[PDB]
Amino acid sequence: LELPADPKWELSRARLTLGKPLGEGCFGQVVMAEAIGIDKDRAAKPVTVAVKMLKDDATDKDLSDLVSEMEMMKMIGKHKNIINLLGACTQGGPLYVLVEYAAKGNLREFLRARRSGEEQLTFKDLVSCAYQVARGMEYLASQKCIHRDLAARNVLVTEDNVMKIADFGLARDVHNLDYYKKTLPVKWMAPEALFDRVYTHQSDVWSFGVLLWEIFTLGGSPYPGIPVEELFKLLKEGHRMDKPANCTHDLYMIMRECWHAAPSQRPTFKQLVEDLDRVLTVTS
Ligand SMILES: *CCC(=O)N1C[C@@H](n2nc(C#Cc3c(F)cc4c(ncn4C4CC4)c3F)c(C(N)=O)c2NC)C[C@@H]1COC
Repeated sequence: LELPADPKWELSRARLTLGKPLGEGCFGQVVMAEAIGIDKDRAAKPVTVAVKMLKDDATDKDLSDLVSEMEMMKMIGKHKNIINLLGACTQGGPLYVLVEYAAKGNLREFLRARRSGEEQLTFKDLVSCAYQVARGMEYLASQKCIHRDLAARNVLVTEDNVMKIADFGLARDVHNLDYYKKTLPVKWMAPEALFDRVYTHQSDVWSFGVLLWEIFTLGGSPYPGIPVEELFKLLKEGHRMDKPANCTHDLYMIMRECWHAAPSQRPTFKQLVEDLDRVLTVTS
């Protein structure tokens, strides 16, 4: 693979050992791996990382897309609540892009597994998740970045229970079809993004509202049972999801504010961080 080497990011292949594919879906693209020297404090320690790689039969677009996503992560910079770029192997072999490893999977599965048992999460723990996703989104918005698909599936949880937004630098095709027919992204989409293909940081705020509903339903499916045809009618008429059973009134007003039809009437991510911060303080 003929590519330029960015020395400050280049990792030696001797330091990387590839492991098992992560997740059953899209297998082979993302694998678990160990990288020695990633932690500046412990040079000898192998650090578990996630490695994105191309398929054996990949197109030149697939390669350019992966390089562009890596390059956009370099521009955006690092934040605790986003999946960060750790390095890359671009010379003398196949392209490997290293990102932070999230042991506890995506937020939806993390919540569904912790609906019952000892690992069951408290109200404060669920508010902490919302605050961390809002913090990471505030940073991405400040760096001129629009996620376009903010949902629990695209938020990964570390072994230390840190929330990290994933695939933010990823370029997504606006529409698979008017009705995608894959037979779900439309439930998280704002009305302007869904009907007019308009994406702003305020459309991500609508998606954050749907994500907040996921958090307090512990990984619940938004608008359950409602077909896509009926969903378009319901949103145009002003109908919104009901308050999750284990959710406070003040938090449901934050959700209800994210779902204003007028984008500017929704709060900014700076304001959502501030609203979720006050919810964490009041509990004492
Ligand atoms: C196709 C794999 C997939 O959808 N999975 C597997 C599981 N999972 N994926 C991730 C990840 C990641 C990752 C990536 F590989 C590359 C990437 C990311 N941001 C940007 N970059 C591009 C290269 C520059 C990114 F988040 C993880 C992690 N990281 O722990 C896991 N853990 C499990 C689940 C997910 C969904 O499966 C249905």
